[PDB]
Amino acid sequence: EAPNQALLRILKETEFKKIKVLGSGAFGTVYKGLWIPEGEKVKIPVAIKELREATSPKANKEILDEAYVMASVDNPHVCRLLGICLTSTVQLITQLMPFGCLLDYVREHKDNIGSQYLLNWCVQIAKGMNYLEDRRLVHRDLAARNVLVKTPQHVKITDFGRAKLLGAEEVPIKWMALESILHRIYTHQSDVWSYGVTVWELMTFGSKPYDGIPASEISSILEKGERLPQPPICTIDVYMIMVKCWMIDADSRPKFRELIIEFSKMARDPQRYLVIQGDERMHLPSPYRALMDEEDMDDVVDADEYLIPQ
Ligand SMILES: CN1CCN(c2ccc(Nc3ncc4nc(Nc5ccccc5)n(C5CCCCC5)c4n3)cc2)CC1
Ligand SMILES: [Cl-]
Repeated sequence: EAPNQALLRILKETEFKKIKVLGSGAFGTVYKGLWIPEGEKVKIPVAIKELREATSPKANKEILDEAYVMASVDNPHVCRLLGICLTSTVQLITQLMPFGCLLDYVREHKDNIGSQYLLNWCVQIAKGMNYLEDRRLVHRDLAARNVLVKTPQHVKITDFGRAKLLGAEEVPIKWMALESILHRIYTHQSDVWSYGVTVWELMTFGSKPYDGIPASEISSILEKGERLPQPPICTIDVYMIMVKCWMIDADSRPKFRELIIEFSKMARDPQRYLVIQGDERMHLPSPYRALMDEEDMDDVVDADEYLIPQ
């Protein structure tokens, strides 16, 4: 196979300061932070994710593996790893996304969320997924929760902890495809099914899937031929696309490139495909933004605009 020549970058702790805790879960906590490269004189807003001071080795293999994947991908619609800090315990530095995860975002802003936005995200997510397919990577955990908003217009995929190379030996039941659920079989197409759910989450503005239903339950339910309900705002076409994602035969499921194309068409005439009350009225925020508490963000540069050789 091809050699991975991605460069892994190591950063001194002195380089960045962690302002706040974005979230804490399990043994891992993520902080909003500012990173300054050594001679660069640029300030970068970053998220630092560190697994616990507890340094259990099993965990470490896990965090490092995720970083390896993140280091290895370049796309507008996929999150990438800025570098790593080895002090005390490994931490991952990646560009901060100000608006947080999409799933939270839909729930919070649902009244103000446009049809055009929903389709665009749908298109954007597909583009990111397609890139991974190009890189032969199976995310193996795509969810609305795992999509981050740089801006309302722009979103990218993340959480590559579960990611594996295709055909490699090497738990979100609801997202998971049936083949994966029954047989622990994962393929991009398995990935595609997950995308369909993600679309469903967005379409319903963050509604839970198979809500009130136990996970053990799900395999049979799927077995029956049951599937998620058409969302109220979903036109028959848009829904129909979703259903294809949930097909028993994976080869039957639509390819990611195909998905990008179909949604893209809809985005031209968003109103036709999604019906929302007051669609015209809604508008959404943009970035200065200075979310971090700094007087001096003259030099702030986004990670997207911050580049290094190779
Ligand atoms: C209503 N609240 C909800 C929480 N909130 C918020 C959360 C995240 C962000 N942005 C942001 N950016 C990059 C991230 N990279 C990882 N995670 C991450 C994963 C792998 C490597 C490095 C970072 N995260 C995690 C995703 C899980 C939840 C905590 C933030 C990230 N989060 C901005 C605001 C403030 C508003
Ligand atoms: Cl689940």
